[PDB]
Amino acid sequence: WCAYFVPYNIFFKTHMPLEHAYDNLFFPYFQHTHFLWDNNALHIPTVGG
Amino acid sequence: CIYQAYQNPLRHINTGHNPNNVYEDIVMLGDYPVQ
Amino acid sequence: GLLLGLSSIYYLMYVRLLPFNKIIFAWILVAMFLYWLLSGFVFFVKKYQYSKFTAAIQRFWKRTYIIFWVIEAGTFSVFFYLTLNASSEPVYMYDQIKI
Amino acid sequence: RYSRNRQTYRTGAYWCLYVNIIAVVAFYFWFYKFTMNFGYLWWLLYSLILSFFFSRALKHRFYNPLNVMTEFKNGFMWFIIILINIFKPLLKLLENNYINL
Amino acid sequence: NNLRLKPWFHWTDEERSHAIFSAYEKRILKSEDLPSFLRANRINNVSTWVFPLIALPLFNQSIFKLGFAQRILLTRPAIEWHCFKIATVAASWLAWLNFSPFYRKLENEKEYLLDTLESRIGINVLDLNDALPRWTTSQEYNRRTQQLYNQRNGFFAGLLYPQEESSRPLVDIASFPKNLHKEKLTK
Amino acid sequence: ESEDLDFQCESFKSQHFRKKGPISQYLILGLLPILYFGTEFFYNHYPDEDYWRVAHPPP
Amino acid sequence: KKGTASEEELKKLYDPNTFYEHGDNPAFKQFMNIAVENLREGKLTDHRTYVVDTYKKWMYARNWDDFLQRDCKAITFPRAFALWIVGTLGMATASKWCRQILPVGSHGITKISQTQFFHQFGPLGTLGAVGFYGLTAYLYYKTTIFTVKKFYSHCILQEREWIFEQERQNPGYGEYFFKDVPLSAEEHFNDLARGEMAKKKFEKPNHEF
Amino acid sequence: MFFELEDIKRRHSLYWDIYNVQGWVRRPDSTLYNNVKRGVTAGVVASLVQ
Amino acid sequence: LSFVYLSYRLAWVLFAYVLIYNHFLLGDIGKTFNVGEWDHRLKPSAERDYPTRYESLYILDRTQKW
Amino acid sequence: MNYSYKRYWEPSTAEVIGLSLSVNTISAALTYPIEFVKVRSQIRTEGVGIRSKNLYMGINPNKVFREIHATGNGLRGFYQGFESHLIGRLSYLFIRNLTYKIIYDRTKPVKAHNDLSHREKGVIAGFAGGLAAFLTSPADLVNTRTIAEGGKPKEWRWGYKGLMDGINKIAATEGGNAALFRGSYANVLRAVILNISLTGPFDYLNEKIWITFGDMTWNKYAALLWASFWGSVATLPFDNIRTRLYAQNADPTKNRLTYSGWADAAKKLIQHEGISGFYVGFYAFYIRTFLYAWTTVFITDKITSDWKRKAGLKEWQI
Amino acid sequence: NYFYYLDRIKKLFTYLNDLRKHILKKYVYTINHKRIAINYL
Amino acid sequence: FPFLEKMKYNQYKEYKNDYLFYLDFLKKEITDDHSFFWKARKVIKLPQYSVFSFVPLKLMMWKTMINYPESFWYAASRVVQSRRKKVFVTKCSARTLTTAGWTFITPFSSNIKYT
Amino acid sequence: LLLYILWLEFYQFYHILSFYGNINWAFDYDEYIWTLELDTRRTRLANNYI
Ligand SMILES: CCCCCCCCCCCCCCCCCC(=O)OC[C@H](COP(=O)([O-])OCC(O)COP(=O)([O-])OC[C@@H](COC(=O)CCCCCCCCCCCCCCCCC)OC(=O)CCCCCCCCCCCCCCCCC)OC(=O)CCCCCCCCCCCCCCCCC
Ligand SMILES: CCCCCCCCCCCCCCCCCC(=O)OC[C@H](COP(=O)([O-])OCC(O)COP(=O)([O-])OC[C@@H](COC(=O)CCCCCCCCCCCCCCCCC)OC(=O)CCCCCCCCCCCCCCCCC)OC(=O)CCCCCCCCCCCCCCCCC
Ligand SMILES: CCCCCCCCCCCCCCCCCC(=O)OC[C@H](COP(=O)([O-])OCC[N+](C)(C)C)OC(=O)CCCCCCCCCCCCCCCCC
Ligand SMILES: CCCCCCCCCCCCCCCCCC(=O)OC[C@H](COP(=O)([O-])OCC[N+](C)(C)C)OC(=O)CCCCCCCCCCCCCCCCC
Ligand SMILES: CCCCCCCCCCCCCCCCCC(=O)OC[C@H](COP(=O)([O-])OCC[N+](C)(C)C)OC(=O)CCCCCCCCCCCCCCCCC
Ligand SMILES: CCCCCCCCCCCCCCCCCC(=O)OC[C@H](COP(=O)([O-])OCC[N+](C)(C)C)OC(=O)CCCCCCCCCCCCCCCCC
Ligand SMILES: CCCCCCCCCCCCCCCCCC(=O)OC[C@H](COP(=O)([O-])OCC[N+](C)(C)C)OC(=O)CCCCCCCCCCCCCCCCC
Ligand SMILES: CCCCCCCCCCCCCCCCCC(=O)OC[C@H](COP(=O)([O-])OCC[N+](C)(C)C)OC(=O)CCCCCCCCCCCCCCCCC
Ligand SMILES: CCCCCCCCCCCCCCCCCC(=O)OC[C@H](COP(=O)([O-])OCC[N+](C)(C)C)OC(=O)CCCCCCCCCCCCCCCCC
Ligand SMILES: CCCCCCCCCCCCCCCCCC(=O)OC[C@H](COP(=O)([O-])OCC[N+](C)(C)C)OC(=O)CCCCCCCCCCCCCCCCC
Repeated sequence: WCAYFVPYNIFFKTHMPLEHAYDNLFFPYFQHTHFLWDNNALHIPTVGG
Repeated sequence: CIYQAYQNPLRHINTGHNPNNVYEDIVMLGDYPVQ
Repeated sequence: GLLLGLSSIYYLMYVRLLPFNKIIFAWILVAMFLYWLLSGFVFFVKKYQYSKFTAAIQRFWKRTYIIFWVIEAGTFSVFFYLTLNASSEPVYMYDQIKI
Repeated sequence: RYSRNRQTYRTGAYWCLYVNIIAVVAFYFWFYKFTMNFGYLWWLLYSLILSFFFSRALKHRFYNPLNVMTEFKNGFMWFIIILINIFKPLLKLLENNYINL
Repeated sequence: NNLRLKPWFHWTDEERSHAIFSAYEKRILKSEDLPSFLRANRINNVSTWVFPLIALPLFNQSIFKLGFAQRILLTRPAIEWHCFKIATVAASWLAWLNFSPFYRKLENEKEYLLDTLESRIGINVLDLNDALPRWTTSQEYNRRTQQLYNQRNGFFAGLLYPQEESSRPLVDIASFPKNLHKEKLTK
Repeated sequence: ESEDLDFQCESFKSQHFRKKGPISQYLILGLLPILYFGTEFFYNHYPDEDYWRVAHPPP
Repeated sequence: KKGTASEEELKKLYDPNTFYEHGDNPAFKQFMNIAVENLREGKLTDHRTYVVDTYKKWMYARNWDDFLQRDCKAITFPRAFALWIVGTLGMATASKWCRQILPVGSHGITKISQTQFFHQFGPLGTLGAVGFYGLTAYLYYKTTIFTVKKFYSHCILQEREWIFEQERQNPGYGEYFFKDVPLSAEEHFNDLARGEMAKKKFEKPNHEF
Repeated sequence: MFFELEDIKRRHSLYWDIYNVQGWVRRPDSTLYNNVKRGVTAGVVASLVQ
Repeated sequence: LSFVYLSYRLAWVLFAYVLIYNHFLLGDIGKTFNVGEWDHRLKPSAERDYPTRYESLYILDRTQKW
Repeated sequence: MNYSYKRYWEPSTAEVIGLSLSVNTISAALTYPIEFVKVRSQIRTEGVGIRSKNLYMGINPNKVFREIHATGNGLRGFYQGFESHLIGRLSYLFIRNLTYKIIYDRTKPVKAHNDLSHREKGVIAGFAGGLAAFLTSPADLVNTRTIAEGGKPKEWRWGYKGLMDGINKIAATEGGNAALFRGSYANVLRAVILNISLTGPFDYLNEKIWITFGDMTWNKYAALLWASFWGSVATLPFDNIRTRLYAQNADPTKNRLTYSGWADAAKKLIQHEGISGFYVGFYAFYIRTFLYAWTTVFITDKITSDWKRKAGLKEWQI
Repeated sequence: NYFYYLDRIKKLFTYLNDLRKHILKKYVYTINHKRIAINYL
Repeated sequence: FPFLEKMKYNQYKEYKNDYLFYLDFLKKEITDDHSFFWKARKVIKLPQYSVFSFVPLKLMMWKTMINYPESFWYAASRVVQSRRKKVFVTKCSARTLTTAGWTFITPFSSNIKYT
Repeated sequence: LLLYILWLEFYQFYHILSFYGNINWAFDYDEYIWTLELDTRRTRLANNYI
């Protein structure tokens, strides 16, 4: 539940960041996107391993 | 290791470390030492 | 672990439909890189458990650890200085809210 | 003071070869979009393909056509023996069906 | 048009069968053109699965009584004799699979269906092909076509399975809204 | 490999001495600048196929 | 009898030797007849298939023949024969390994149950070994039939990949632009041939459905 | 055709470069007769004195 | 050992390819190299995004995602 | 390149025969001593092989020439057997050229700018060379035996004093005319290899250097150097085996190392000397072949250019 | 023996394989500073 | 390039997922579907023919292209004898394909608009 | 605990790296359609350095 379900829904099922994602940052508000980052797909081996 | 056996398979586990044609594993495929 | 990892990898590949040949070539290269990077450390761990780990070796490993961390800290400190001295527009008319 | 150290680093040499390959290929693909056409020098690709089996063939001396032919015959006989052994008890099952009846 | 290359000149049997099935399910090809193809497919399957059963007695009566066959039988182990019989039967079965008149007739019927599709939808017949999944064969696609035919011509053509007749709304494509944009992504 | 202890024997004869061998490759070593420049320019036809050709005016 | 200048030019265009070259595709002997049919209205037919990626297939090789022809880049009989040699070595190694792991038919063993491999693993191990042997045999048969077909097409029928032959003939920066041969360059291509190729028109679809 | 080795003659197409100079161009005076005459004259004159 | 041998063979062959292509086969870049790429799925599919050795047999496209 | 040929003029059969005969005659007359030195070096190295190391690995052709000349025969000693050599070469050239020209005329392409592929040309040349070598083998046998007489001990010598005398002695003493074809298979193999390993590399390098440096005059001679080197590399082992077979005396006792055939000679050579033993006198062989090819090509090109100019071909056609 | 030449060729193959292994060990997999420096040069 | 172009078949992408109007789309008029047409590159005055073919010579026949596992670059690679030996003639269309020296001077080095 | 901290660090890093991709919805009134548009970012350099 903690490592696969909640991260999956917070990452893929919504583009809205959580509070703890940016409360310490000073960027303006913006949404996420899984299809405009890491074109090399270097995160697949990381997550799998 | 071609036509001349230098290493001793009796003191090795796998003979495939180096290319050769004169070495055979003591524990061949299908051999399983079991108590 | 295998079930979860394979499922996650396949889902992440499928969501973006990566080119199989190029991505598999890249991931083979990455796998070899990581495997041979960690093989040396595995060899050191397996070899030092008997008749090899002396005072000189222990001091060498301590020095390697501290040197690696120092090398990383050097770049981190350079970037920290850049952050502290980050340039900005003139405070008079171009950017008055910087204050 | 230092203990005996190994005098060869094969994994290191190959790791460096992989590092070089990764650097060149990744830079060319990302910034030049160029991928080497391995088919142009097809004989090096074939060298890799052959090396994928050459050592195992050499172990059993399969460079000899007589050895290859006898190996194929023996393998076919082994396969047919296994299939016959697997499918034989069907006759016994049919025979004992009469006893059951 | 002997020297004219048809659009599907490079398609395999699997691709041709998939194209036929896709056309039938999309209703480009009507149910009145299938029965000959279905009969040919069933005949081809029957012949392919029955050839060895008829061939092995023929080999026993004719080939296995030849001089070399008797030599092998009498001079080599029974296991080797069985291996030789199995090898020759398998070779004959492969030759039949490759050059069956029934298979040729089925391919000819598929060619006729593809010609009909080309006449009906111009050059767009090439749009019926896709990246067929691996291990899905021409026999599987023919079975799927037969299943769809049975479902559409059965008693449950409107109760359990969709009907063959098309009830698509009559609109103008040049003006009707589209679900996808050429370059951007719509909301 | 897995039959010899990792150690250096007392005898000094085990020292690995360098002994000169075949000299043919040193011919290519000596001719390397010629070979390398030929590969760079003539073999790769750099910068183009007309720079090194005998010049002819246009018809 | 012989016609006017236009008829003579048309006859020359249809002549077998007008376009054919010794080191080129023999199809150029009747290229005009083939071109008139395959280039109707001056348009080149796109035989490619439009695929919307869905991960239903990864290698994109339809079959082992396509895998050898395209992925392995074996477009010539020598390459096909070299791949056949590699496959033969692999098949021999696979058969030897199968026999070693299951000593059936060797050492006088006549039953699968008399093998330590069966003792340790049993029917599932036997099934795995049988499947591996069958898979390697299937691949060997496919590559062998591919090599035989390549030999028949090239060595006997003298068929070859003519694009590859042109690549071999021209090693790069070669000055072989001759006005005598129309196919050498675009400019040298006969003007009348371009018009003749697009002589015919397509047929409108019936839209019967 | 004439013996084991064949001297194959091949034709080529037009090619030209931006610059037609600073390469190799045979001088009109560079001929067998003229070069030989000049060389013989110079060599004989030098050798007599030597 | 299978993994080790595969890795070593691949490394040697790729290194040889890199050296040979970068030292001898730079005269004809078009003949020596193939052009390919793949972009983010948010943007429209790149023209060079296709399976190499099958560009004469298939055309690849995909639906954009957010 | 398949249409880069310019076969706008083709010589007649009589012209080809006469020109080839004359040019090969003068070429053989010029380059015979090198072949003599090469054969003597091969004979003297037979059964021993190269035993020097590094730069000295091989037999010095200059040393062999000086040793031969010191015998007191002057330059006339290097032309011993020249009559037999010339007769054999002329017969071989006549047969090979006739067969090659007939086949080429039968199977030539219609277009003037197209020529048969190098593969087919090599096939035809190899067939013609093998046939000619088989037909004219005895002359080569007699010439090689005469050359090796000096190297061999007097008791082992044959003492031939002309082509006809040697042929008669071989036919009578050894018994039957079949003895005249000793080494015929080796000669056929050597001829085939030499025919197939010359025309390919020459065109290869000539076209490549033309592409590199454009149209120059040194291209032909550079290509000739390359082709001669590679032809020597490919053919020298077969020539050595042929020389050994020819030098094999009829009586087994006379032979220092008796051979039963081509394969037997190759096996004996490998056993008694390394694989390098096939390349004794390589420098002499290379010099001989290069000089022969250069003189032949030069004379043939000059005469053909003159004939084309008389006919009236354009400058580029020539 | 009927395969003396074959025995010589087998010796040559063994020598070549041993030389390959020796070269790989001494110049490719080696960690000797002098050899590394020579390769660097 | 037209072979590499993908927008040509973009119209089929929508119907690959929405079959409802696929038949209506098929019932349209075929103009350039699965076909390539190259506009005239040379002025031709032949009243006999109302259309001329300018397809690449190497791309003329598909029977050899289908089984060739290479990109369609051989057709475009050095197939025309025409050349211009002038210094002012540009050799690279993109004027930004350069380097800022070994000093990496910005913004020339660090902006894609220039390098 | 290390896995939890790794997840938090990855989430923050993903947010930071995704900042630079400015994606917005623009409403075309003529077509009455929302379209997704991508653009670069302009901000204080201290944010980029951190
Ligand atoms: C009385 C009333 C009766 C009413 C009827 C009903 C009731 C009665 C009983 C009914 C029983 C039904 C049984 C159904 C299953 C069997 C039939 C079937 O489905 O066939 C599959 C197959 C399905 O194809 P299809 O859909 O019909 O399409 C055919 C089309 O024409 C075009 O297709 P294609 O040819 O292009 O495609 C060929 C093939 C594409 O090729 C492949 O993909 C095959 C790759 C190699 C597979 C190797 C497997 C090993 C066994 C090989 C065969 C036996 C050994 C042969 C030895 C030959 C040399 C002697 O496609 C496939 O079939 C794909 C299947 C892939 C799935 C494989 C499953 C796993 C296999 C491995 C198992 C072990 C390891 C894993 C274990 C896991 C456990 C959890 O059938 C065939 O078409 C085969 C035709 C005949 C070929 C014969 C070739 C020579 C071998 C036979 C002669 C020698 C025999 C020696 C032994 C004799 C004693 C036993
Ligand atoms: C381990 C090796 C690994 C591979 C590398 C290879 C290295 C090799 C060297 C080192 C090793 C040792 C050698 C091993 C050899 C093994 C092969 C073998 O068996 O060859 C022996 C074979 C024969 O050697 P031999 O057994 O010693 O016998 C030769 C003697 O010199 C023959 O004695 P002779 O010279 O005194 O000849 C007298 C002449 C006596 O004359 C006769 O033939 C007498 C009977 C006919 C009389 C009539 C003639 C015609 C005239 C009358 C016509 C009718 C009347 C017309 C009208 C009237 C006017 C005439 O006889 C002949 O003509 C020839 C003998 C046969 C006569 C019987 C009838 C034949 C009929 C068919 C042919 C007909 C045409 C022949 C002429 C050619 C066409 C013009 O030699 C070769 O094959 C040469 C070497 C190999 C060549 C192929 C390349 C293989 C390697 C490729 C590269 C591989 C690289 C990768 C590694 C691969 C590893 C596996
Ligand atoms: C490497 C470690 C040892 C050496 C230490 C020193 C290394 C220092 C390296 C940095 C030096 C300074 C330069 C900084 C460069 C930064 C570049 C950058 O931002 O690129 C990032 C890039 C993104 O770059 P990008 O280019 O795609 O950025 C997109 C921005 N636009 C669109 C504008 C181009 O990301 C990656 O590299 C991918 C990282 C993936 C990490 C995956 C972690 C998974 C965690 C799983 C566990 C958590 C729970 C969930 C488990 C689920 C299991 C199913
Ligand atoms: C100093 C020369 C001898 C060096 C010996 C040691 C090194 C090994 C040999 C290297 C090559 C030597 C040059 C000749 C062959 C060049 C082949 C080549 O690829 O060039 C094509 C290249 C260009 O070819 P290209 O451009 O048509 O295509 C090459 C291939 N692609 C398509 C991939 C680009 O041409 C040149 O660079 C011109 C070379 C002219 C050389 C003239 C002098 C030498 C000729 C006489 C040699 C006689 C002895 C035999 C050779 C030496 C002993 C074996
Ligand atoms: C970073 C990751 C790196 C991964 C690198 C590997 C990438 C993939 C490389 C693939 C190479 C093989 C050839 C690819 C092209 C295939 C072409 C083709 O049509 O197929 C040819 C052949 C089939 O021959 P075919 O060509 O006749 O088949 C197609 C024809 N029809 C449509 C009729 C079927 O298949 C193969 O080559 C692969 C066969 C399977 C190989 C399995 C090996 C492992 C053994 C089994 C393990 C257990 C599995 C359990 C599964 C359980 C399921 C529930
Ligand atoms: C009618 C009256 C008007 C005048 C008529 C003509 C006068 C007579 C002319 C006779 C021929 C003269 C030339 C003979 C050959 C060269 C000189 C000589 O002695 O050589 C004999 C040499 C022999 O010299 P030798 O070394 O054997 O001499 C005897 C040596 N001792 C004393 C140790 C015994 O050659 C031969 O006789 C054999 C080979 C002849 C055939 C091959 C010739 C190859 C070379 C041809 C090209 C040109 C060579 C000359 C080059 C330099 C001059 C341009
Ligand atoms: C394990 C050992 C087994 C040994 C026995 C079984 C295997 C035998 C294999 C034989 C291979 C023969 C290869 C021939 C050479 C081809 C080389 C090649 O392609 O080179 C590139 C070139 C290709 O040239 P090209 O024509 O394509 O054009 C070259 C120019 N470009 C590159 C621009 C296209 O071919 C040659 O140069 C070959 C020339 C020689 C051809 C003739 C060969 C000998 C034929 C003998 C016929 C019979 C004679 C009489 C016999 C009488 C007794 C029976
Ligand atoms: C630009 C790049 C392309 C270049 C193209 C141009 C040509 C390139 C040529 C490259 C090869 C060069 C070879 C040089 C040969 C040696 C020269 C020399 O002087 O050395 C002589 C030496 C010694 O020759 P020797 O043995 O005759 O020595 C004689 C010794 N005495 C004097 C005592 C009689 O040769 C060698 O030591 C061996 C040389 C060959 C090495 C071959 C290595 C590969 C072997 C693969 C075998 C695979 C078998 C598979 C089957 C199964 C096996 C179980
Ligand atoms: C590598 C893959 C191939 C398969 C595996 C390997 C098996 C084959 C291994 C062969 C190794 C080399 C053997 C020959 C060694 C010669 C050494 C040497 O130079 O000796 C001194 C000899 C001495 O000759 P010399 O007597 O003229 O001496 C002159 C020097 N002085 C004056 C100082 C004495 O030198 C030469 O001849 C130099 C040239 C040698 C050329 C060797 C070529 C060998 C080719 C064999 C196969 C046929 C060609 C095929 C390819 C080309 C045609 C297509
Ligand atoms: C209910 C009673 C029956 C028995 C219950 C058995 C207990 C089961 C405990 C499961 C622990 C799972 C650990 C997951 C680690 C990875 C977390 C991660 O990546 O974050 C994702 C998510 C967080 O994703 P997030 O991005 O939404 O983070 C939210 C951040 N804050 C809190 C600021 C809002 O994890 C969680 O939601 C909570 C993670 C807590 C990790 C604590 C680790 C140490 C303690 C573990 C529990 C020990 C209990 C022992 C038994 C006691 C019994 C009384």
